[PDB]
Amino acid sequence: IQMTQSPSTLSASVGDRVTITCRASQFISRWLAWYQQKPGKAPKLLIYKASSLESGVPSRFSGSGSETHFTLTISSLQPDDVATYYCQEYTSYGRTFGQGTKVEIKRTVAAPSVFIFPPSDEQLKSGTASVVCLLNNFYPREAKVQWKVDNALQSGNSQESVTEQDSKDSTYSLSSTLTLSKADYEKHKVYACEVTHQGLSSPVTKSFNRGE
Amino acid sequence: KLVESGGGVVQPGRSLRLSCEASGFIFSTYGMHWVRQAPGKGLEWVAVIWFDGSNIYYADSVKGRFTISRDNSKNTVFMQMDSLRAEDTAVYYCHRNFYDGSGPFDYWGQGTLVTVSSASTKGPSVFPLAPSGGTAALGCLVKDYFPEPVTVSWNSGALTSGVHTFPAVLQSSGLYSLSSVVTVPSSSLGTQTYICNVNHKPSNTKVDKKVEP
Repeated sequence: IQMTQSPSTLSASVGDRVTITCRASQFISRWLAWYQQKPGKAPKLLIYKASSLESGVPSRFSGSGSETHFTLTISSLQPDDVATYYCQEYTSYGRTFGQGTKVEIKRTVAAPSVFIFPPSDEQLKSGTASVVCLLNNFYPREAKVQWKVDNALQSGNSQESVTEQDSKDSTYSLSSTLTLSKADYEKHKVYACEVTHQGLSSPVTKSFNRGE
Repeated sequence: KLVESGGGVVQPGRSLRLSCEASGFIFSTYGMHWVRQAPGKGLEWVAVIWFDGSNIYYADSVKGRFTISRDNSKNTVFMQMDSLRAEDTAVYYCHRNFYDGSGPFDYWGQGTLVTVSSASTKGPSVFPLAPSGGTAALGCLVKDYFPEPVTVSWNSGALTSGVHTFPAVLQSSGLYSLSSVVTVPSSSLGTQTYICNVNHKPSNTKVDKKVEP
């Protein structure tokens, strides 16, 4: 038994109508439930018996469908509704789940506020230096960040992690760490991260000098 | 209410047992579902146990390996997983719904994460990020911690406003690492405190840190 869930991912701003389709490989009558799972937290029942609505779940959420085709509808989308939604069938002995659907909000661009952080003296006695560049409260996700060490472009020594979209201002925040040796940190002086984003008209660079 | 327990790290091939304790009354009608979620993937139904007899129904992904039992007076359910693979690394939930008889409400636990690899448990090495005129930012960087999860909430919940804690990145060395940041007033000179509220559950490494320019 297979639950085919479409789409895999959709984006829409606040107040939009969102429909998530769940196609059943077989006849499942109306024994289908809809769950919501926000990042880091356990799932939450939204709908049961295809159309019946849970307790404490708003009337903006609705379910319809019978036989093999099922749909979860969100009439007006709210910023706290960013999560992953899944379908489950309870027709027989076992439970079959759906592929899931990621929801995220569109909003007018917010410029990232960049901050530079030198590696601490405690992390230098270890023998491995780590420099981090932080971009805060921006949209869309896509941002570039180049590391310069003594005015030389770096490559292969960085890794990036983005947060989940904040449930209030609907903005992301990107971290970028640069790792090198204590000798490689002592062998150079000028460390900079140049970031580019759709919000900023010109690439904004923050830098520090080792010793100041 | 459901609470899972018994997580940690296990070696490939070796085994672990998870507990799910329920609260409240217990009817012979009731039962228990086990659902897991791999890191970054969807939900998967593992098995169900029904208290009214011998009926236990497993997923073909785990049939013949995982085994589920219970004791009635303790109101706990167990699932002893054996012959574990890397594919079984997931956060494991126990669950009850009212819409098929398993429980009185649609209950879930918080989930406990099990990880299947030969890597060893290691405590986190946290480091400060000095802010040094415009709203400032400051943070703690946690480095070389295995396995996940880790929790941070600066000042033990006192200063938890506008804080972004990025997901953990798996360095190719095998040790996760991440950091957290709080945007703070521009010139918060001599603020009360900034306590690195970091705790590692797998290794009892509750640690605190100073972030002073």
